[PDB]
Amino acid sequence: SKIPELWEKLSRKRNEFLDRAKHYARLTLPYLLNEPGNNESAQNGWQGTGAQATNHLANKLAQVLFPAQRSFTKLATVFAKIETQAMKALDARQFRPAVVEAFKHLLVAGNCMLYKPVKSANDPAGPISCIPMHHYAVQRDTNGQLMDIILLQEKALRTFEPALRAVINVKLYTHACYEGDGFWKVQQSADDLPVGKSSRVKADKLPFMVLTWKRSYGEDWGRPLCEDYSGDLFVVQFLSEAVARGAALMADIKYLIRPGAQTDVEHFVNSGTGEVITGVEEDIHIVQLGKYADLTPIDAVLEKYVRRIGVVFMMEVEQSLGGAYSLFSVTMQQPMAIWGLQENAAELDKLAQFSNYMNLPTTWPEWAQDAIKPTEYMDWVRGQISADFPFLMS
Amino acid sequence: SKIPELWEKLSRKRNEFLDRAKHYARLTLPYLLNEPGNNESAQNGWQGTGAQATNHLANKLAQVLFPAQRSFTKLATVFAKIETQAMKALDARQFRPAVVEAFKHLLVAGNCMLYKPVKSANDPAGPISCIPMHHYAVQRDTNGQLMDIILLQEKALRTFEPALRAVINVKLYTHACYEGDGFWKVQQSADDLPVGKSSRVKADKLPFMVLTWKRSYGEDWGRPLCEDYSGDLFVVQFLSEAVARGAALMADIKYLIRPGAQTDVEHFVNSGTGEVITGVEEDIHIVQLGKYADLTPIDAVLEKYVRRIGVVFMMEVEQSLGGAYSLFSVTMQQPMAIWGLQENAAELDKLAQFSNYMNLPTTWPEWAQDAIKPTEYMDWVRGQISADFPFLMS
Repeated sequence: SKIPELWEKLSRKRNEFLDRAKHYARLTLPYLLNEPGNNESAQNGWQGTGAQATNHLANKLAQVLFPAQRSFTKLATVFAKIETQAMKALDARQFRPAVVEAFKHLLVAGNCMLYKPVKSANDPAGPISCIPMHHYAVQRDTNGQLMDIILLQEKALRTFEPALRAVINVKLYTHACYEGDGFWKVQQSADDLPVGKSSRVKADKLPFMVLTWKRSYGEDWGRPLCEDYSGDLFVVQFLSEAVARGAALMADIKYLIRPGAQTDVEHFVNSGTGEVITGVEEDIHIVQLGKYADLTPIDAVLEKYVRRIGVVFMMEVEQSLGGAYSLFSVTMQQPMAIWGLQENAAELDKLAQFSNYMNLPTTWPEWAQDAIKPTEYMDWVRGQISADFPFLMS
Repeated sequence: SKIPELWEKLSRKRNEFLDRAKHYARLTLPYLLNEPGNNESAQNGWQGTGAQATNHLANKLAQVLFPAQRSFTKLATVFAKIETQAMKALDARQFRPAVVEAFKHLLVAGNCMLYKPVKSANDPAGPISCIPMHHYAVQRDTNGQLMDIILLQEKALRTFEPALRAVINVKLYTHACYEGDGFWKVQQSADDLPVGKSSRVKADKLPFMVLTWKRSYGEDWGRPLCEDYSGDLFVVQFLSEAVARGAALMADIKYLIRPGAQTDVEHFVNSGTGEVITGVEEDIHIVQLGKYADLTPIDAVLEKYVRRIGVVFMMEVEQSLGGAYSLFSVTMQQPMAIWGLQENAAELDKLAQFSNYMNLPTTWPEWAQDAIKPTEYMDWVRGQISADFPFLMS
């Protein structure tokens, strides 16, 4: 009963980033930020480079960072199992569309949540939901620890497994804040009545996780990548509009006849394929609106700018972006792995190099091949390579 | 208790480099120096070459200098063991993004520190923090040894495992100063009340380390790479804005009509696709604003300047940079290796050349292959190669 005003005060500062995200989405991807009942169209606009570029970038990161085909001493078989059941459990949760939607949100808006619901009778799979920016709220301290999370869900009445439907389109809030020592108090509220029982949970077992693309110090919410090149995108839009408008204006036809033409237009017009008109050469001049134009050097600037944007968006990650790969290998891969393990219940090149280098004493002369100390030779070789080989005899 | 005024004095000393760093970040990467409550955007402005170039350089140095895949006679195996352990300690500490952020500061701001937090249950990983230049304070002697270190941190009330909450958003200071023999006093204070106990530590046990890009003689703060080419960046920005403004001016059309035209615009406009207008060809020009311009040779100078900046940024480290690798040889891997080992608690080419050289006496005739003493031959070839081979018999 004390939840909604916290959501309001969080939205009070969420509003600025929401407005910025809406403005940036209008330029590149209009249909991502569409509030319920808004329906702010989805037309791409004058320039199409931004939409295709961001789609390609998000998809490329989704494929490389999360390969679909592959997963991302006596206990080796046990580890192989654990990984296999973990991957099978994730594949049953249908997370890849959620991953690509999240990547799109980070590129366009900058923040979104991945929420994993508990298994339910109506939806046994319980797929991961990509909650967009406007439908949650996060309160973060100066250091960067996530103090408060509030998630808003709008669900139908006949959507809950237990007899809660008996006790009662309904919107509910899930509020989680940790009191300290890695312990989060979580609570559920339905409109005004606090439903369920508040739970004390380890941070690992948190039923949702937060992605931020690009966070500055002392900022509660992140920033998108398109924010960094809005200016270039606007320049591309302006130049594309100019060139298209010039082409259309020149495409029009208007005709012209000189006054005192000494010829009659009706006879010139109201017939076809030949006939005798007895007129003047200079009459009927075929003018067009934009005969002269200057759209020649415009294309050079337009192609320069679009080429620069494509170079930015990789139309090569470790050498181009790199930091995104490492950052998401920590902030995103690790929570996914933890979820995978909890739902259920570099060096070989050294071996290859050692094999290549140790094959040498084979063609040596017999008097030279002999009088060699095996164990210490191999131990020195593996020490120089610095490889953990429990293989050879002592 | 007597901490804050020293921090104020050191901040007064730092203000000059802080202002220079903010001005430099305005050119390329605005968001690096973002104090809480500033939020000075992240626009590239007129030109975006500098931001992309510095991102690429910082990322590539982070990748090469700290390879992600790999680590950066009888007892040798044991050594290997501990090495892996150290890397494991670094893998559970999530240091790579901190390294990337530190390189970004070094390229733009030029100084920062890496701080290792004490293990706590609120954040059990305890990631290394990349504290920027403006939060901390450093005072050094004329020789260059670190005299005084001040750290400012801000956390919520429920972020301390011990009874610090019982004794009472809070900001705290950490002071570090030695009296000699590598004996450092470290103290913690909260606003006015000194908390904890003044701890005496060795130099190695210090939980933070300082980064400098180039430090000059008698200087308390380093200088960034962007300092040397801020002028070139400004020139590129000027030429880019000139080109963009010229293109925008040329894009606009203005239209014209000659006085005494003998034709009327009202009938010339309010229709389309054909018509006869009874006008004059000499009328109606489509003039545009920047018809003539001289922007063609500007592109040449812009390309030369951007190519020079790219070559300097070398978008070959041993060949081009060289000094950075040598400096970080002592600056980073030594302290990071010490950290990794303490958390827990060249020559083979000579062998290949030797094997190649001793292969020769296998095709010599019987009267020639013999009559050579093997042990002295082995010792002599080893000595001429000047290697330590524990293989051959005495």
